[PDB]
Amino acid sequence: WGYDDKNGPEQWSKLYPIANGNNQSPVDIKTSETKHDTSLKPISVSYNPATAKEIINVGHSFHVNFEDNDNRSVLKGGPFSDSYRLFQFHFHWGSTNEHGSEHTVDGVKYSAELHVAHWNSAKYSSLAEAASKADGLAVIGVLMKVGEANPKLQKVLDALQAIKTKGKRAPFTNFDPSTLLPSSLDFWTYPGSLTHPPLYESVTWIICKESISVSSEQLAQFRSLLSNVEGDNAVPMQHNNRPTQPLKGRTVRASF
Ligand SMILES: NS(=O)(=O)c1ccc(N2CCN(CC[C@@H]3OCCc4ccccc43)CC2)cc1
Ligand SMILES: [Zn+2]
Repeated sequence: WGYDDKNGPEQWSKLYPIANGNNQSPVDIKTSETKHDTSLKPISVSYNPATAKEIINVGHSFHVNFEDNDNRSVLKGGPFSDSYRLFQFHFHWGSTNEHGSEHTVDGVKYSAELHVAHWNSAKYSSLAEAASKADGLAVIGVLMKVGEANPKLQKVLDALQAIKTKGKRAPFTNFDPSTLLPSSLDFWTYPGSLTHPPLYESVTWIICKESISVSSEQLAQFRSLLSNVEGDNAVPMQHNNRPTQPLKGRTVRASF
């Protein structure tokens, strides 16, 4: 599976029939069709920078993984009774600045999207068990609008030179990803899925109303990462964004 013509999001249903399910992500948030929900608490993030572990080139993208053995790094509040434990963050981006986000707002595409992924450690023992469960994952999505260089991205961008090719990894320590989140934590939420295979309908999405910035040059650094293993012909990671999927009667709630 991948993002190419031959293995891309249009082909995914062949290997993963859930691709055409009823709770697929991402979606276009229509602001006129959302519903202010009264019982949504604010989002509380409390991350410990010592839980940052490793940055990895996975060939379609790159992941920053966290230690998830205890509750040092948690997401609380919003639509949740339970505490969710941080395990990874990553980005999606497009061929050019014109597209790149997975979620769209009133049909407007942003240049990139930040995902912060968490698992339900109140109800399940591991990521392995939580990952396939209706209530198992919580991902925060932040839309990234092309403009001014984002200095909080610097430590991430500075690490990419050590994981240029597929399978390469390095230590990535002493990092609190709440520093990447926008000042306002006003959000939308809907029940949904992983935006790539295995596409489990296990995700409660938290989509920030406020965007963060990224430069054209910072997006060039993402696209300068390589999908091939060391010594093969260089294949740039041009894009890794899935097109928006039908709501199929689901309701997007707003905190605001
Ligand atoms: N773009 S996104 O934010 O929707 C997003 C997409 C994919 C992920 N991945 C990590 C979590 N997923 C859990 C399933 C995983 O792979 C299958 C085997 C297996 C075994 C044991 C434990 C876990 C797993 C895998 C992909 C996370 C977030
Ligand atoms: Zn993602």
